[PDB]
Amino acid sequence: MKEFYLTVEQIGDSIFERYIDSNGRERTREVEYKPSLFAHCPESQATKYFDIYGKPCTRKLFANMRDASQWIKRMEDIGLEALGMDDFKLAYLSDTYNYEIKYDHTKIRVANFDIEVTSPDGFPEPSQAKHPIDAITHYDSIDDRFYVFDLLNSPYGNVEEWSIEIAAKLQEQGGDEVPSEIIDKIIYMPFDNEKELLMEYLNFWQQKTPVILTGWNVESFAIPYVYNRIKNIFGESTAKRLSPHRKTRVKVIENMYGSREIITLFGISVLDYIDLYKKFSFTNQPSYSLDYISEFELNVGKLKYDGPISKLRESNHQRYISYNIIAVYRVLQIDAKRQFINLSLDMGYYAKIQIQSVFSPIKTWDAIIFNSLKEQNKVIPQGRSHPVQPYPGAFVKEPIPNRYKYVMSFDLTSLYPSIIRQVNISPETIAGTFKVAPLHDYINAVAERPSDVYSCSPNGMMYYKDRDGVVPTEITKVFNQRKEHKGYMLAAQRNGEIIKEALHNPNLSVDEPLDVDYRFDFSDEIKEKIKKLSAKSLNEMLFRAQRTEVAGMTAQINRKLLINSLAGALGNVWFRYYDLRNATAITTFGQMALQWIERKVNEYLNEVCGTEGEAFVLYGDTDSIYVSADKIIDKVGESKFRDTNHWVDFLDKFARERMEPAIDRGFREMCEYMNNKQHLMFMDREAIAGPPLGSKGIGGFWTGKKRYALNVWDMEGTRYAEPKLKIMGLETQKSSTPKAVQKALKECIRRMLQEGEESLQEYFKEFEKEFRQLNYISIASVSSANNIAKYDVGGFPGPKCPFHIRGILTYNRAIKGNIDAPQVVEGEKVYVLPLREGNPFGDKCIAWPSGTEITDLIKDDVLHWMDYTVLLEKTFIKPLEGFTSAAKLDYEKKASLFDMF
DNA sequence: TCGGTAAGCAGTCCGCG
DNA sequence: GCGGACTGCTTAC
Ligand SMILES: [Ca+2]
Ligand SMILES: [Ca+2]
Ligand SMILES: [Ca+2]
Ligand SMILES: [Ca+2]
Repeated sequence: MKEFYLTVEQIGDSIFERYIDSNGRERTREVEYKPSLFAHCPESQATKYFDIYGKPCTRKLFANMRDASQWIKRMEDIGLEALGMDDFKLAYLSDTYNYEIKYDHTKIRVANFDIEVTSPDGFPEPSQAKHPIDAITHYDSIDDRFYVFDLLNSPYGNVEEWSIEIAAKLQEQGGDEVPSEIIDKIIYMPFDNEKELLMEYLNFWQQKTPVILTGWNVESFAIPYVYNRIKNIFGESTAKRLSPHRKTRVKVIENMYGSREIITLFGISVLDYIDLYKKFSFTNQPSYSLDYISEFELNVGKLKYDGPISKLRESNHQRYISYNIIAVYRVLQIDAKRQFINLSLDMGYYAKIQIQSVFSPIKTWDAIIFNSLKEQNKVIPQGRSHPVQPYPGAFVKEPIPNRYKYVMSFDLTSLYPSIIRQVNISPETIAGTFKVAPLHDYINAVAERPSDVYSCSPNGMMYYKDRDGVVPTEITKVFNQRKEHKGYMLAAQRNGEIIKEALHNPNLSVDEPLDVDYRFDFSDEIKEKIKKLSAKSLNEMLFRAQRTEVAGMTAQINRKLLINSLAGALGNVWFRYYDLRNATAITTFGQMALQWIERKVNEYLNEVCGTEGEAFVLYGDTDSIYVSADKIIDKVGESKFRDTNHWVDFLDKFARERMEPAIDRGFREMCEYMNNKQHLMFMDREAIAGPPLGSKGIGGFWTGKKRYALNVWDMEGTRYAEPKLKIMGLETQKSSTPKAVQKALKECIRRMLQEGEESLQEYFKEFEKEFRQLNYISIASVSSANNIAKYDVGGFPGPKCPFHIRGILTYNRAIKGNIDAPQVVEGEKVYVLPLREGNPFGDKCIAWPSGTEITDLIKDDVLHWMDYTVLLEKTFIKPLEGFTSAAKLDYEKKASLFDMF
């Protein structure tokens, strides 16, 4: 095979590399890499190296990396630019792997582990590491085995061995329901003492050294606890054996309010799954416990134990260890579904970076742009210091709050990257400036044509049209990857909807699901075959369709993120190619494009409808427009559509055959006006929305900017079997909103949009009546808890103390002097509940860590003093009042002249 | 929470005769 | 009461 890297480090004057050699085997080598940097030189000189602007450079080959680093200092000490890749291991991979890397994942050791540590005096701090490690479970992806390290003798209790037989039995037999499909993959190793447990673990680790290391909170807990514990018992040299090069750095992570501590293991790439999740999932959750995320992702039951976790190993060692194993499996199931390790490997080997650098868009694009320039013998600039300046963003239209009944939305494809491509925006493509007119003069096509030579943005910047810049060239490659996986996703979704329709009439037989590729639209034959399946086979197909869709969503949405980060990074002072001229050229172009096409759509529709100056575009945000289509439905007449699906088909065909052409002509003209390099403003129909035909539903409504709901029948070509609510910005979309209230508000919206006023009023009444019976956790608010210290005055709230922090302070006083009860952690999330005064907590609210029950000695007093009335008015009624004044409806039935006789 | 802007709403404080 | 200035948070793009 072609060789590929696994991990790379700089250590002193050596690069340390682990790699897969051409025979498929893992190897390590130390290289005395001799780096190269570049200095500008006079035109009259014999060279083949040029900086990105075409000025010649001379290569300076150094005896070692430290020399190169000292040269860089000396060049600043003089006041001259030191060009070229100053991260010497990126330089090493570009030289060592001068081709597109094909990797074989089956040869990369992905390890995912978790540990257990028993602790009578509260949360066991990884830097203290003063309590025994009594369980480790370590899954190895090359062996496909779960290795279980179990301490039977501790100062906190001696125990019997874990039983693999009791572990397999149902929880109803008294077992632990460890899933059948991993039972035969468990290699169980019990130990007499913690010393030997750790020595075997490190001996194991050295035979199977992880390349990728993941888990849940491995970076903030498991890894530092193991390192420090081994350090405390055996000394530092022994702990360092967690690194294959025997070097580790105790690095400090800063933020705006504090400094946590993590351990860097050289020659290993830590991708802690909690962070992979936060970056790539595109969710915001009320809690990031494993229990909680597992339930959300896999619908598996939470792992139940009685007593506190500090007594678990003592009360029920059997379950202790079983739950440790399942925890490890649960991350593997989440990854099987979401596929974030795959994505990370893909992204890492494409950029040619340390795999763990996928969390850094700046680092990823620095390496992509560098290798692209290097292959043309071009030399990247030095990074410079910049003060952080604010700059302008997108345009968002102010909507008239209202119900809106028939809506078609349109949206530009991958806007910021298409603008970059269309305009040719890149550091070295900058041709000059022209004298700007006010933006509206460009929107309304009255301003002077900015150039007849260069390609322009309405911020004043001009750009070369002869050749593509490195930024458009590289952004296009990744755009086309994104576009490919987006097709697999939409096809999987469309096929999803075909399986749902068929579930309405499932055949009575026994059979199995077809072996098909859900990434492609089902053929006529598969559609006939599906019509003859059992409900059980159809449901398995659906699950599979829905797993395929998720897989594509992961791979498409995060390529979208990566290319959109490039546009963003042009406005980050730590990016090598930072330039507000370019950042603002992108955003200002986007503002113009939205309002330009809004004007053209309105002109078009006023011409098709015979009117003058009537607004059809009701809203827009950044790159999208929503268009009222009432006047369009009305011109054929509500009464001539056979059913809902007939007017949707009508609007669809109108959107595709009348409006899309008109939009393209409108954008074609704007490209010509700005004299751009390539027309790439492709605005397709996104959503077609309305109430069910012959219903009293209102279809949709806007309350303000970034706050609306629509009843959608079709979305980017996916025709729903049942209409789908597209709710943006409203409280049903916020993680802060109690789960029970999110659900109730949604149903109220469903009834507004599909069924109308009377139904809304039916539901509201019942919710109000019954809501005192809801679980307290389903009706708590949630919030991030920052700077708890800033507002802590002797245990009482200081000035401007936010509500949720008052709740945390109340909590702290209530659990005073309990080493055992849960503390709220700075930076993490809490549940919040109002208290009726005058209660025994002495304040109007209480908060506790999200994802948990509140400790038992206060749960009764909280449940008893909970202020359900305040709670219903803040979270449910107030938002609902918002929606209904917007939609022109009443949530309570108002008196009329029709009673009482 | 280590790794772009625009803009909503909850809440504090405090004016508004 | 509710608006404005402000902080905190969380969403849409
Ligand atoms: Ca655990
Ligand atoms: Ca878009
Ligand atoms: Ca059937
Ligand atoms: Ca959009």
